Amino acid sequence: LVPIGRGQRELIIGDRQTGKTAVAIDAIIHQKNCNEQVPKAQRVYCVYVAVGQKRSTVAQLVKLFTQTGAMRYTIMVSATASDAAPLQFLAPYSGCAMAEYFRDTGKHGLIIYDDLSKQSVAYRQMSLLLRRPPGREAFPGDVFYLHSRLLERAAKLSKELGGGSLTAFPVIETQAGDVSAYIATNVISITDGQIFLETELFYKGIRPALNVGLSVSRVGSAAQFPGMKQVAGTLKLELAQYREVAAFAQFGSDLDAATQYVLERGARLTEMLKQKQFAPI
Amino acid sequence: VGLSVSRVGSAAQFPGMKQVAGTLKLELAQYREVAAFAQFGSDLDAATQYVLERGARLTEMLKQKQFAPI
Amino acid sequence: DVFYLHSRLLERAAKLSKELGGGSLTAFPVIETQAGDVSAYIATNVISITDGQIFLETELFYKGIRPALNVGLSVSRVGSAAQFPGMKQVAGTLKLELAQYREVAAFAQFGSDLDAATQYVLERGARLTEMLKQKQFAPIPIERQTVAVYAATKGFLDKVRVQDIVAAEEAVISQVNPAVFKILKANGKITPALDAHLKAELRKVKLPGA
Amino acid sequence: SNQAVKQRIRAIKNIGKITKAMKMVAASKMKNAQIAVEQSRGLVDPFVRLFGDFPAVNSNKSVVVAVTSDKGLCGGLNSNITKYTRATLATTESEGKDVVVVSIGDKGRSQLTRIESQRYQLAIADTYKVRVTFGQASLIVEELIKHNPQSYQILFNKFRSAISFKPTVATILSPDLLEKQLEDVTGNSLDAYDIEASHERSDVLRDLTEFHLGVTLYNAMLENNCSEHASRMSAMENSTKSAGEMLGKLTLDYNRKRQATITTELIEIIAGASALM
Amino acid sequence: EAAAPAGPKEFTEVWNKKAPSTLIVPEFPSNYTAVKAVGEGQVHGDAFPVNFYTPHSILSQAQKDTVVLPGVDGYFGVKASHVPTIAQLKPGVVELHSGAESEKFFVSGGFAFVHPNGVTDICVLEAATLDQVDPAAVKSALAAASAAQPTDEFEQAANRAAIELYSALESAVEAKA
Amino acid sequence: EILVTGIKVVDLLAPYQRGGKIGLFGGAGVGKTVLIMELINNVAKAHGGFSVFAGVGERTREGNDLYREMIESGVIKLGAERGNSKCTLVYGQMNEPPGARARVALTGLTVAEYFRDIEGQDVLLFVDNIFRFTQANSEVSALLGRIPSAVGYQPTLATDLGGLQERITTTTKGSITSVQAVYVPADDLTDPAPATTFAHLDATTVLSRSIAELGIYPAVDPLDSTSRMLNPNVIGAEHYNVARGVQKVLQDYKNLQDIIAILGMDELSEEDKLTVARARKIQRFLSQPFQVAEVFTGTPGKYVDLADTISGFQGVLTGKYDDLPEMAFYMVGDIKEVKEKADKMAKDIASRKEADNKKVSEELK
Amino acid sequence: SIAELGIYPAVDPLDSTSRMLNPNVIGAEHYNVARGVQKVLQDYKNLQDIIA
Amino acid sequence: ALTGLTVAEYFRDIEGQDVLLFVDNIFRFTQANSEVSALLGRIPSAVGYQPTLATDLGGLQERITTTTKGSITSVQAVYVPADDLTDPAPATTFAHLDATTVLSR
Ligand SMILES: Nc1ncnc2c1ncn2[C@@H]1O[C@H](COP(=O)(O)OP(=O)(O)OP(=O)(O)O)[C@@H](O)[C@H]1O
Ligand SMILES: Nc1ncnc2c1ncn2[C@@H]1O[C@H](COP(=O)(O)OP(=O)(O)O)[C@@H](O)[C@H]1O
Ligand SMILES: [Mg+2]
Ligand SMILES: [Mg+2]
Repeated sequence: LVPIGRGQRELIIGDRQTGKTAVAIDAIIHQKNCNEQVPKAQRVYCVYVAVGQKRSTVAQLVKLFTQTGAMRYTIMVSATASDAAPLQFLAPYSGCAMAEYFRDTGKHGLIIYDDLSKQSVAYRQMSLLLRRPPGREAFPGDVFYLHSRLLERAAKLSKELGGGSLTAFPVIETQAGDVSAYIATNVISITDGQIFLETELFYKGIRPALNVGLSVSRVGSAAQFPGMKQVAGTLKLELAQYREVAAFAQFGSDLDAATQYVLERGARLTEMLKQKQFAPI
Repeated sequence: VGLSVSRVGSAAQFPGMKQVAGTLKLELAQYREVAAFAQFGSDLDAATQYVLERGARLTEMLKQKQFAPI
Repeated sequence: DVFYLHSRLLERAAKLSKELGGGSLTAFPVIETQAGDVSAYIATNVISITDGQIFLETELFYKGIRPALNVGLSVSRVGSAAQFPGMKQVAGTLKLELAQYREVAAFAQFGSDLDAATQYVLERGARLTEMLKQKQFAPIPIERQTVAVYAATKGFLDKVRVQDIVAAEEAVISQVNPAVFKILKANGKITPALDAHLKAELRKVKLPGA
Repeated sequence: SNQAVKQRIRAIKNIGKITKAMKMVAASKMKNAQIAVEQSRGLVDPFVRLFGDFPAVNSNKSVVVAVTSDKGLCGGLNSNITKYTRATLATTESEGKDVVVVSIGDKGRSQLTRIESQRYQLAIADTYKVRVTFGQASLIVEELIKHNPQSYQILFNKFRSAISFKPTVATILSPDLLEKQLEDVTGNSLDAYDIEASHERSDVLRDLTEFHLGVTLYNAMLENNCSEHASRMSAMENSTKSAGEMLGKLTLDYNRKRQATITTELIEIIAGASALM
Repeated sequence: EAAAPAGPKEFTEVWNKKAPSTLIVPEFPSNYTAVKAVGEGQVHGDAFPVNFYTPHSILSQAQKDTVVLPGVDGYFGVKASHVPTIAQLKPGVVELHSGAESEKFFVSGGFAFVHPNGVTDICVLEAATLDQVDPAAVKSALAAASAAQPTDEFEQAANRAAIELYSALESAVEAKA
Repeated sequence: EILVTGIKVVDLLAPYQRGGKIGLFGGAGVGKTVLIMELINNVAKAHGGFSVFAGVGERTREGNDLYREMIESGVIKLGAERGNSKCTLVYGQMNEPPGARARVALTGLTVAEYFRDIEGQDVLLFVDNIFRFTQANSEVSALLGRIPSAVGYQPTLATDLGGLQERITTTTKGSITSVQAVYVPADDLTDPAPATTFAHLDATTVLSRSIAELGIYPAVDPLDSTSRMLNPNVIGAEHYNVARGVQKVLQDYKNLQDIIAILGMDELSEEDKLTVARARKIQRFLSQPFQVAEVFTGTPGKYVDLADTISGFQGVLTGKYDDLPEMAFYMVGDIKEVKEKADKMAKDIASRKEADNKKVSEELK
Repeated sequence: SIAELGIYPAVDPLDSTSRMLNPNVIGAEHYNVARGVQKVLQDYKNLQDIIA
Repeated sequence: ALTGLTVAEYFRDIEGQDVLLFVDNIFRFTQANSEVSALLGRIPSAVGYQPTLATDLGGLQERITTTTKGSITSVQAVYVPADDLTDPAPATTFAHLDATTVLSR
């Protein structure tokens, strides 16, 4: 539904404990499964930047990337919560520089900035203690330039420069599904796509809790699988029809034997897009 | 019409227009109270349907056409 | 530091140990709330300082239920099992019956479907919430409250309908022989001899609802 | 998140005017369909003072009808009839008697199948779309006569007033299949009357019970329609109450969010200005 | 032979055993009628209660002194303490009299009962006053009704009812008083 | 590895880790001190290590209550038996100045970190209101000449809180199971101090006031309480499937509640009526009497084993207990007691009289 | 809202204005069809809260 | 409003009368004192008001009382800002009010 090309930056935005990291860990583990099958030139080397997290949270990911085997291709840049505020502000740039090595020398990179919303809090702390005057919520004026300097480094290079690529997955945590925040509306404006994960879809069983009505991909049908370009065009065409009819039929007024078809078919597709935790298909 | 007022009011109205606007605004107040129920046409009420029909008449009266003042 | 303002104030309300004299200090902070918003800043500050709350509602106060005590929200956990023993023997049934009255008023805010056992808990709850409401500037001693809620959480008032309960409890306080108030004050609780004399004395009471 | 609350106030306020419209619609339909209900109430009386009222009779075959509403905002009317369906359908059960259950109205088609699915045979629906006429009740009586039981049961709501609709079971027995067999005491009570038919008494009762079924079915589905409209008028009365108390809670919480928005934007502006001066 | 003596009272007693007890007894059509057949009285001399009914109307319920009913043997009349009767009516004129004044309803047929207590319940489907029929369309329709004569005894029985109702309407409209 | 707490909603929906940071999130009067006391009573006796209770910014009356009840149950021993004590108390209660309440959590951490690093064994650290640490540094930070951050807080909220929280871990040489009560300032879970401390915990049990106002205690929001242990490779697929099915039923009822409040339950589907009935039963079944609440509720408390929790909630999910009413599930231990209370409520539907004569309270008894 | 329906270009017909929408600029046959299309799309939105 | 108060306090304290004071729009008194508090560079309190809102209102309203000489009875028109009674200017005014007379259309 929201396919991702190489060189595209895609925001994984969601509320507090949705499946945001689990979407990004599955993108990294899956590159291990593809790197064994592709030739050496089109292998994707992943970098996971862990900003402001626990140190034992990232120790659970090194243990997961080891026992899957993705740590052969993975760099982890870990600026935990006990690190200084300039080490968490600068760790997305350090991870982007470690991943720009593969972009600049003709290979392919995958950078994941887990909680850019925790990098901007580390940036706000230095800016308020360097006595730079605060703006919205307290943030510095240049906090759009903070993230657009960083996400614009994810590019698909020309073939003169090697044809290399760097694909970004910034993660932004919202508060109550409020994407109208300051840092949220900045990164929505920077990145191409958006994977919006909803906490109410999470508990209905739909995991990955992807809001299919709000999740975009600006590259779109340009860089998806051609075998699923001709199948998932019909899939989003039906799930768009599922959404408005279920708003009416939960009142329980009346049903129409083809309105009955679209909320019975869209339930086949909603259960189809569910998935387990660490098994990329 | 519900939110537009004049604290001077009808003391500075054209007399003759004051003869007819005083019942025009009452008819439009009754129409605004029974408004948004005009989608119930098959579900007719025969006392509020008259003020609903006349309110739909009178809102079509006060429309104008852009730099043709009357 | 507006939490610290009230916390360092109310923490001085203590009960001292016997090595410090055994003195006490009971605090009643009062917080005005805007439109019932208990989730305000200063309100939730003082709620997390004090040992309980007494919630007084505008919807009970406008109806004349005065004091307008929100029984589902009011709480006092440190004073519980430290109250009057006769009142503790009587009032658990009162808290439970007002709880079930709140349940069946939470189910039926409009009256058309009557189970006739739900009508019983409705009539008992309406009797008890007429019992607990009182007038201003006249506090009652605890034995005259114990006997008054003893006469209500039991029978003895179902003859009286819903209006004359304010006169019924005054008739009960007046016509009960005032020795049983002295025994209830002195003993601390209703002894079974006193329960016998109290069941006896609540039968020769001339209720105004007749 | 401050615009989610404003659009939720928008939703609750439009719901609260929709339900206030439907309350007045149901009240309008209740008065101009009560002028047809107590007109048809008279003709049920000669058949009950001629044939009597025999609900608990040991029928071999029985067709029970629960006539319910078509539209669904009636508010627990059809469910009350669905429960009195089994409450009066278990009081027939004395010897293992056959029962056919039949529902008039779309909201009885969905509700009897949860409780009695093997004994369901027919769904009459779209009956109150234009109006209720006696030829219509005659055709429904015809299709209830295609299979020919010994008794008929009609369950509906008797429109007493706009407040009470205490439900009714009306019973119609096949002509001498059980009806005159329920009449013979030291002789009979039907033998007082001089049958002035063309053919025998066994055919005048055959015509007379089909006419009684048509009259009872017509009055049942007319009284049920008027009690449906009054039940909807009382159901959308509580809906505007709920959509007003929810609106008032949402308006109070919006006022809190408005005040907090002005305070937080002001504290941001003051902190920006104080870091320069 | 009548070993199941039912009623509202027996159904009340048995229904308190198999239904849940909180459910009030379902009402019965007996509970809205104060008038029965075996309940003696309601006579008072010369005028008797005539319950002229209709599915879509109640045309009369006050007491009248003589009713001319168009039974299938022929027109008969009902005075006050008449014999009990269950009379099927052919399409004819039900005459209600209160004295010199007569209101003439031409009905479509349908039964008319006289009970032991002197109450009479005329029960017909379409019961028009004879004022509101035109004398033109009846022979205009009977000319076609005397033409389509098929072997289909459903349609032929409908034609028989058609020519008989139309003939009775004609013979009642030429014979006005 | 799981930490069994004997609490139905905690063990079912957000199970605790034996070396994990656990947070209890609440809004002034929803029950996180009562939950932290019940967790003390259930966990800190089977767990054979040492305990540290760091009281930060709470009532002095509650510190005296916990101290006296620990002397009673022998967890704390006085005099020459002092070496057989199991708990050590560090107190910075709400009468202290802001500098004292800003450092007392570090004192309790130091006492816990000695037992973790030097004695090399498992510690239980209970911190009542780690929010008061952040609030105390926010009182202090105004007078230090700092530009304030969001809502009113210090610019260093995340880093002060993270520097305190990253010390509270289990290392390779010892364990600290941490339970922190977290206060939410105006029932505002988006306030920067709760929103910052959400990312430091392995299991976040969020207590709601709307759950508490329905009488359901512990007032745990089941659709807001999470764990890293709710993972089928960690707890087993039986537990995980029961927990996710319970959450699916509760979320479906939450989506229906806006319709039910307006149009009533008469407008629902029969499928919707089934899920509303089942969800009301599993809402009441998540409530539980506490042993520490019985001194003011009067109902004795129940420790519900985890196997009983899984089996009972699976039975209420599949529809094995649709025969029982809603209030049979309210404030009972396990599914044996639902059927016991459902027999008893039904039994008391008749027995309401015959206290007429034959008394022991006539004049000469 | 227009984009989630799949109507592309997702131009809000009511909210999009121009100064070229006078009848003395673009003629009356253009002006009255544009205003009629807007009126039909507006009272559809007033009905849409009751269709749902 | 203080000038009107002084004229009323002369009739109370020297003439010994039951004076009537009419503060026309007490909310505009609040709004004016909020403006002079904003212009003197003070940090505004809640929603936007002066930090001294309760005392700048109570300094006016506490001079309206009954003395032993006479009294001042004040009839103050009250405007409620966003039809919001929990706004701090009417919530501070309503603490001082002893009666409301709502005039209805
Ligand atoms: N596709 C999935 N299927 C089942 N469970 C899932 C899935 N994705 C995530 N989960 C569960 O949801 C919980 C939260 O996942 P995750 O760690 O991704 O949250 P998050 O969005 O990263 O929030 P935070 O950054 O606060 O941890 C995890 O414990 C995981 O077990
Ligand atoms: N499990 C429970 N059973 C009964 N009452 C409870 C329970 N939990 C909380 N309460 C009630 O909630 C009140 C506040 O709980 P407490 O933990 O003291 O508040 P806080 O969450 O502010 O620390 C208690 O006084 C108690 O009455
Ligand atoms: Mg994460
Ligand atoms: Mg506490």
